[PDB]
Amino acid sequence: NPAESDRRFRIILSDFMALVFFDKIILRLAREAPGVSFELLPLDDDPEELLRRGDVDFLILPDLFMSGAHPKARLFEERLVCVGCPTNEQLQGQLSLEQYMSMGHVAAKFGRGLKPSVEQWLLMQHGLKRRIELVVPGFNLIPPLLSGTNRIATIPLRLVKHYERTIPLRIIEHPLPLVSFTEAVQWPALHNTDPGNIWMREIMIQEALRMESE
Amino acid sequence: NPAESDRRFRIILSDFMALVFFDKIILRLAREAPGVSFELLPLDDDPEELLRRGDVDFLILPDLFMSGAHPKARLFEERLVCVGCPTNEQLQSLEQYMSMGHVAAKFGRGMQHGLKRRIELVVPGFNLIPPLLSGTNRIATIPLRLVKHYERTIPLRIIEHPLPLVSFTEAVQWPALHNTDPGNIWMREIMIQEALRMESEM
Amino acid sequence: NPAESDRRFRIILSDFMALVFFDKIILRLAREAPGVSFELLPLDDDPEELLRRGDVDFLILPDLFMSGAHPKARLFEERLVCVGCPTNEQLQGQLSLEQYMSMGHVAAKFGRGLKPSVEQWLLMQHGLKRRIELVVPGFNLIPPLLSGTNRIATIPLRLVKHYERTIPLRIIEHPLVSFTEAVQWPALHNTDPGNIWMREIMIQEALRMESEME
Amino acid sequence: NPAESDRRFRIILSDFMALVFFDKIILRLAREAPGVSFELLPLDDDPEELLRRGDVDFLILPDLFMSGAHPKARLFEERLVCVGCPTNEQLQGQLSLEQYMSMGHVAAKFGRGLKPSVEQWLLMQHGLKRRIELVVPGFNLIPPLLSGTNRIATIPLRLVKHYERTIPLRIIEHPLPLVSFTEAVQWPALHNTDPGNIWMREIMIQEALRMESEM
Amino acid sequence: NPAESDRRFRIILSDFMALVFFDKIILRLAREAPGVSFELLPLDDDPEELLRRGDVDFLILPDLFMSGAHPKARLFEERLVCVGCPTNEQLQGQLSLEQYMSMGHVAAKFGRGLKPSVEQWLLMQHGLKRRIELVVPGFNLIPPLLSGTNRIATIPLRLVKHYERTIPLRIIEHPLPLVSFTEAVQWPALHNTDPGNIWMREIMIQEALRMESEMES
Amino acid sequence: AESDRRFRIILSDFMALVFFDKIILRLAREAPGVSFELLPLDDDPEELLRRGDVDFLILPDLFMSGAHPKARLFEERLVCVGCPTNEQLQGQLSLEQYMSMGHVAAKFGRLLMQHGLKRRIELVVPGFNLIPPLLSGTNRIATIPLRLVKHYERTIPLRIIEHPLPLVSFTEAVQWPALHNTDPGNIWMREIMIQEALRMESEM
Amino acid sequence: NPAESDRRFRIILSDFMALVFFDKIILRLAREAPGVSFELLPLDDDPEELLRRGDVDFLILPDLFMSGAHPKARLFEERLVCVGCPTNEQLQGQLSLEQYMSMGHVAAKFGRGLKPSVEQWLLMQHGLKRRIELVVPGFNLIPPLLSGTNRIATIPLRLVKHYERTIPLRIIEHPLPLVSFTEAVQWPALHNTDPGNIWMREIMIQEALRMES
Amino acid sequence: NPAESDRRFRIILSDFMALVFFDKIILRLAREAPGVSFELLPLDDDPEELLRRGDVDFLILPDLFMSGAHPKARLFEERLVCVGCPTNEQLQGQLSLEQYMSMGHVAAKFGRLKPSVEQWLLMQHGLKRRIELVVPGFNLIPPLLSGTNRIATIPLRLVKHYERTIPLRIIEHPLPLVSFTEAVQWPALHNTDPGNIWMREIMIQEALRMESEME
Repeated sequence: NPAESDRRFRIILSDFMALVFFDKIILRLAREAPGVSFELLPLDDDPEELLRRGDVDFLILPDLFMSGAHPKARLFEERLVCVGCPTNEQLQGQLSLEQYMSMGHVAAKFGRGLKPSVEQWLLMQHGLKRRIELVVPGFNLIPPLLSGTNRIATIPLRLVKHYERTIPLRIIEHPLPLVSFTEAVQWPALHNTDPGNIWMREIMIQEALRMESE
Repeated sequence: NPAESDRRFRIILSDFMALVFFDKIILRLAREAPGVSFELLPLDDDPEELLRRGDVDFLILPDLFMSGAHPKARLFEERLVCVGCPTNEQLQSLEQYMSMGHVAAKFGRGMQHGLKRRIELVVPGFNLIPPLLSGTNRIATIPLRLVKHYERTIPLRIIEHPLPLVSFTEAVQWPALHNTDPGNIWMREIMIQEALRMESEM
Repeated sequence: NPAESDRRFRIILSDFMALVFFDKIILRLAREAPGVSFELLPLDDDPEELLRRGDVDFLILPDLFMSGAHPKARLFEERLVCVGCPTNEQLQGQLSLEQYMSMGHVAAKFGRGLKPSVEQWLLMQHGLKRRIELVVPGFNLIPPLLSGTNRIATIPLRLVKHYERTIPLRIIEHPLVSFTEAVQWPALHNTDPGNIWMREIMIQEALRMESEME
Repeated sequence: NPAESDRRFRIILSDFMALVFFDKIILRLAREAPGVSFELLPLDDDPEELLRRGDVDFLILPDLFMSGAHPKARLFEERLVCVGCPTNEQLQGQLSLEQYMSMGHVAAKFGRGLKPSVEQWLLMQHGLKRRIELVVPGFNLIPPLLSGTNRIATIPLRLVKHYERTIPLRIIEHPLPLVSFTEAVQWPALHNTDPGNIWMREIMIQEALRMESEM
Repeated sequence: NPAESDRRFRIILSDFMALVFFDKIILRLAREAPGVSFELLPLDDDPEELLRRGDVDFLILPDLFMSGAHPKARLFEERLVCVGCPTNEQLQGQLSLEQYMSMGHVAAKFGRGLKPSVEQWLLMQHGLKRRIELVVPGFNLIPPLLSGTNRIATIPLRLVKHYERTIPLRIIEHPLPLVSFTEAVQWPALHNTDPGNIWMREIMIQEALRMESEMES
Repeated sequence: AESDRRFRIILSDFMALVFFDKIILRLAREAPGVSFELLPLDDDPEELLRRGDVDFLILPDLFMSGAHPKARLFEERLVCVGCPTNEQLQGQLSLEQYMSMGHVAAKFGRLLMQHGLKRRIELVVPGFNLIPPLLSGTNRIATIPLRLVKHYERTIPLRIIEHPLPLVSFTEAVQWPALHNTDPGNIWMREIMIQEALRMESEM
Repeated sequence: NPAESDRRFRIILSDFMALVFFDKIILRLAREAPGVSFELLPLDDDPEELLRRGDVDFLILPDLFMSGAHPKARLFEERLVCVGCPTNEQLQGQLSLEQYMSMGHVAAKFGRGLKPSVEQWLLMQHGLKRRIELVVPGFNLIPPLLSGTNRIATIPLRLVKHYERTIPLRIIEHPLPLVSFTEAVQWPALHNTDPGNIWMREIMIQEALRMES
Repeated sequence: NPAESDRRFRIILSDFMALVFFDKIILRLAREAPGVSFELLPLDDDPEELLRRGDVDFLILPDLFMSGAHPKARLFEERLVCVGCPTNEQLQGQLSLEQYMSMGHVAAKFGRLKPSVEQWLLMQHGLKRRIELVVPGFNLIPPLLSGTNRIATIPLRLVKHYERTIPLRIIEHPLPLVSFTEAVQWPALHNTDPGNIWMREIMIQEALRMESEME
């Protein structure tokens, strides 16, 4: 049976991916197969161990982190942007890093063991002293809380397109380049032979391709 | 001088709350005191111990989970409602026994005695439920305020239910070892002002 | 020969299955293999781990509660029915859902399920107005403690038959909930001839049983 | 007043005392105090430590299992007897001590239990020997599982009566002294005076008196 | 040449064995081997993990506690006995099963143990209800703290003869059979070929032969 | 007074043999229903006290918590010993000669780069009570509390050495859980202990 | 009086502050208050948790790392200069832009640390790159080890001047903004008033101005 | 393939060992293998376990503090000496046990209980400490002993590194001289990693150039 089993699958992803990726995927299988269930989950600190053993069936995440001890398929690429509130005023006209420094910034959890202290010593040792005034858990909350303030942030670009209708966002000429990145999904080794996980992976890669047509 | 302070506070709350509540505190204070920063964490560890040791500042859950020797307060009341998408056929009976698709949230990390049903999806927090439900024709239950928030963005439609509504109590708690700290007091006053300015407006 | 041995098996199972099912195996074996020993353990903890390490021989449980980490086999199917005391003078009628809920409830608590707080929120506003007035450890105390009172409970049907000649109970049609009992074993023991010997006998008696109840 | 309240109590007891004692109290109170709830919790290896943490109201055990740090109150005395299946045809006659300790035993276990080696080390210190062929959790399952086999057990006398219409048993004569223990209830020592707690105590010590009066 | 070594051995053993057995072995290896050094270790609850992990050189226990996961060798047999203070007047004669069960008992805890809830339920279901008045850590304190009180205890017989001069004790006649156990020494399996592990374990096996002849006579 | 409570005390092998055997006899004639359980020390006594898992712990003052009530029992002196058969200790120890000698040591509660010394340790036992019977018959030396030397004066004879360095003494205390301060059972027992401590310093 | 006490204070400070700053205090208090003793403790990822447990008297740190929930003081200022070895040529005053951003850096780690992967995400959050080749525990080692090499580092300016006599180094005018921060000392809040606390605070404020001029 | 790698090695060592040794290692490798990176972790916790879990590659500390069950190799030998500031007065001639036992001492602390320290001291040691300053490591001892009447104990080689800046006065204690052996340990499941074998060979080399030239 290709896609009509009662097999629950366990996925580990970020809120950005769920709201830009799996939403389509759930709609495909919604009409096509009402037999499969899922259980989205959040990112721990040792996701691999969960993969060393089994439990979860996938880990969608930026690749720079994924290790080489397990399968790894490629999905799509995304870039980052420095956004800010339209109502802000000092942001009309490209500005120096000086302003970037002074202006306050928002940021995301990116994990669990934040230990906010260490990051500064680093960036400051490279020549940047940013003042983080608001830390939140994830990306999806950056757009709603920023609007109405004199603060700026760095988020993936696909996000600002999602909120164009509801939250007017202002793409900003950053004083420095905007390295981008690729997204991947990895299946626990010792299970590349399962019947169906392959079908799932296919579903995913497929949508990714579809999604790259823009 | 509270307007010119640089305290950073650590608050544990839920997405729902952040969007429909602390957002308001964030904005005001943004103009009435720019020097103050925040850090919003999610519910993981049994909160008790964090409190017992002073590892956080505040804590915004419904009154149930909250308990102990630690000081508490009160905010607002919340209605629980059951919804679907505007594109379902059957939603226009207990025979249906809500035997359709149910999407749930999952608080915390890690029985048909009365009855059991079908659970299509399982999402960490309440916020995603509305989007991901999309037009799947599955059903779920969320706070009425979250329903009210997506009115001009995500048109859903509230269902009835044979079973009466439930309502619960949002409130803020803090470490008992912190009850007498100028910082802490200044903050909980401001949360209580916005909670009260809310109920009075409707 | 495993039939003339001294082995000691360790089984995790509920008080229901010990009384209704595992009695027979003990008898047969007492005369057929008088050298074997047992320890019956209470269902009081995530078993997955004890299986993983293989410190137990079998786990007998409802099928829906089992993981896919380790092999399993079907035993028989069992039905949940709702009961009341035949003295309960409000049972002569129809059960408007309303009344049902308004009525008093006795419940089985297998394990150590957190603190009421969550438990209360675990009602997750599913509609749960069930007023739980008595919570007991297994299933087997429910008949003798609900007898003589105006309370109702949901228990498996063969347990009602077991007490037919000492505790009369009245089956009620709540405004079918069925499941499959099963036996699971650690993966490392799948070809241990002792497991094969034992798991075969179990499967036989199950068949006898479901032979009659049909 | 307590009898007209919505109070919920949490008691720790064995399956023997739930069946043979707390049943008449659940029944009486279902009528006389229809708002009072109950949660019965199982017994473990260190039961008094839950007392200390503070979540439970009472704890019902034999007497010899209690330290004296917490308050208590007696209930009734209870005798253990040695029973076998009447079909088994060796229990008739007299059991030389050697014959008794050479027979298969069914034994009850409250808590996680212990390794077989350690059981053997303990029985050795007193001249005994390990012939335990079946270990079950609690006292109530034993009479069902002794039936139709050649094994023997030691259970409370009051539980023999319970089963006497469905499961008749042979009371045996072993040249060992009689074992008896007194049952009792205890409650947390650093608890502030509550009149609901004093009410529930009174109901237990009254049911205890009926049981003693009629044996 | 292993007598001229500068090595440290780690041994896991009870205080009873450290006194009746290992005092002799340390004495000689003070003349015949003046470079060796020992660390005596208390007994935990899973002494076996320490073997696998290779952190200790030997483990000495009664064998009914030992596994198949590591090589082992036998040392000697040892008898259990029942004792009491000579002052106690009730002890004159042969104790009845009633009177044995109706006196105060002293007991040692070998591992960490548990509330005797376990032990008591186990023993009541065999027809003994004993009353344990004092629980100590290890056999060696029993004879000092038994002395003076009108209590009894079950200790190994070589401990009785050790304190035979310092602390007088009376041997009672239990109304039930009593038995003997076998002491053994066990070692890691990554070391069945280590030279020092072989040298030391012949010393232990020689000393244990002495002991079944100093006791035979 | 007389009752039937079980107390749980954490103490050393030395304090049991020297100090606690008094209490036991006294109570056997004045409270024959009291019973004890003596346990050894592992670690984090603080938690076992905060949680109320034990009744008392008996040990030197330095280790005591700062968050639970205590009381002073007595003082004890550390002294250095060797065997009488050793024939290098028939004279006063030269600091060199001592420092290059074989040492029995005691390891409590289950190291450090000492700057200024070099000690050779050839025997590590758990506790103090095995040091006398094991050193007896060899040419090693150890540091043990003085009441233990006195305890074995009649069965394990030992030579006290005029150590080259100064002598230290310590005071033995008793602590009990903050939430047990009003327990009438805890109060009756801690009084009997402080009574027997005082009868020692006077009989001396 | 506290200057005749036998008191013992516990200070959490970085190795840099222990040499520039607290050396002077040690000498004066060795003479003016010969009864006093100190125990110095290393820095960490979350030092404040130690104030909260409460067996430490003081914590010295840049203010920007401070939460603001404990009483604080002020001390002096410092400027982070970029450095390099006089034995390298590229640094022919040929200051450039990205080139510097593409050279070996010796970084300092106060704490357990972050996995290399994580570091990148953060630096990428801004327009930067990770080219770390050496991670050392303190700061006081970055110089002695940079010597004889061809990499660049960022260190405190008083540190450069501590070594101008022995470890030559050439400041680099990077195109990046300047960076300065304020050093501070704080003490446990939720503490009972003690004159020894007050007295120690004074000595630190005095020595902070003597070196500021 | 040859020394044109990209590898990151993780080494645990004291501050003293990173100043007197790995500097050289770094220099050499910079010129001979630009592609390798380092991370000097500091000494704390239980070194092992890291090894068992295979999280570091090396562990440099004196051989006396090293376990077995992991491969080791000898680097070189070092002697501990007693030092003071030349400004001090009493620090001349010679000191009897009394004088040494009655001065201010600076001390190095590698790792992380405050009262449990003193009791381990007074045991079998007559340890009248009078510890007046405690720093985390060694390399800070010379800068903070400059200008005090106190005495310390540091490795001789460190004294020589600090000659052109901070002078000292080696003094004869009435106590025995002390020497120890520095050494390097690698995890056991890496005993045959080509990467690890390369690196431990370079180390042993500089450790003989040091012994030979600097004797």
